[PDB]
This record gives sequence, C-alpha cells and structure tokens, in this order.
Amino acid sequence: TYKYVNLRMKSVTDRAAQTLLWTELIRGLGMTLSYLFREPATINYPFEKGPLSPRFRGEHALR
Amino acid sequence: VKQDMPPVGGYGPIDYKRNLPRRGLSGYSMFAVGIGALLFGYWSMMRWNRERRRLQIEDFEARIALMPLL
Repeated sequence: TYKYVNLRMKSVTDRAAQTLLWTELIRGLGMTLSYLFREPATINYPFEKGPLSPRFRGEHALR
Repeated sequence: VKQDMPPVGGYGPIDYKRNLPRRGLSGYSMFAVGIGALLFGYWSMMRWNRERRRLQIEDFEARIALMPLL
C-alpha cells in the first residue's frame, strides 16, 4: 500500500569516476541533444489552428 | 445503444514503473583511457620539445656566427 522513496572498492571507484568524469551530466546532455533533434510542435499560426471540439465555448450569438 | 465504452478485450498494459537504462563504461575503463591519453600526449610533447630545443640551438649558433660583422 505504501513505499519508501529514497531509502536505499568497485562501487567507490565507480562513484569517484562519475565525480571526476561527469557520467550522469553526460547522460543529461545526451537527453538534451536527443530533444534537439526532434520535430518541434510549433503550429504555424495564423495559417494553422489548434484542435478544438464542437462543444467549444466562444462568442455569444442569438440564433 | 451507443456510448463511450472500452472494447471487448479491454485496453492493453500500460507501463508505470521507472526504467533507467544504466549505461557507459566501467570507471576503470575511463581511467585507463585518460591515463593512456596522458602518456601519449607526454611522449609527443617530449619529442617535439626536444626538436624545438635543437632548432633553437641551431638558430642561436647562426646568430653567434653572424655577430662580429654587426
């Protein structure tokens, strides 16, 4: 029902090498460069319009 | 009747747990790569600095030969 978040020589050397050589920083930079090479979701307003619904609440009108 | 209903077989499994890859070399590997690069750079700098000292000695002895006329 419940879980414990944040309750956790080779390992010490790996941690020191990560400290000196910045392994996880390189991982985060790699994910940033991954998001650089994708297709951006910018729609060309005003020549393109965002999706809507037939229930959209806009301007008042008298039928 | 028609209404918004999930299909007969239901919807598929959805992942909801954390998935970190865990990637890169072991720390011994990058330490060895850095040490080898250090040694290669040291050797190349050693050779080129010795050659530069030889060239400087040659230029200085040319200057010493040229001195008396000046």
